[PDB]
Amino acid sequence: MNIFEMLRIDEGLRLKIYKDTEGYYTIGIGHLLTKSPSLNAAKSELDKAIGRNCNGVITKDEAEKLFNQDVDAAVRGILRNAKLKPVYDSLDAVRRCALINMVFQMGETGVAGFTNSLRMLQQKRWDEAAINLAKSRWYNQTPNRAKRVITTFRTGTWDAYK
Ligand SMILES: [Cl-]
Ligand SMILES: [Cl-]
Repeated sequence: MNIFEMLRIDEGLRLKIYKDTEGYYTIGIGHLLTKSPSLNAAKSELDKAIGRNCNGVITKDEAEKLFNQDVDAAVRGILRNAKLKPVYDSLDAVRRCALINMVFQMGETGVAGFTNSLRMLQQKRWDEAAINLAKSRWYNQTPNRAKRVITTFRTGTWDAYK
């Protein structure tokens, strides 16, 4: 299993504009378009993004190309963040996937906010971190996806995804 197959399971694929769990305008593999209420402000973002007139609908390829971009962006933002970088560096290969997962979903600023959890992950206190991570809006809103991610950090295996 790898980072792409993991996110594809957590986010799903959709070829038509839709609203995310928070109510935002999204498309493809969890690509957020706009936090704006307007379907028009969404269609326009979408055309800029693809380089064509989409009229709210894209192909598989287009969907995957956006996904490639977003994963890369997520990885580079982690390596550029003074708070994230060190954590990532301290982690093994699986766990590293788990942090990329939170970052793709919640943004760098967001995860950079889990000060305590970050500190415990760095210290390799797995069980403690799993417990602290659950005390968050994140976990309360998307509990099953949170659980999957959290098990990945606790265990270091891909069990929750198999
Ligand atoms: Cl809480
Ligand atoms: Cl969920």
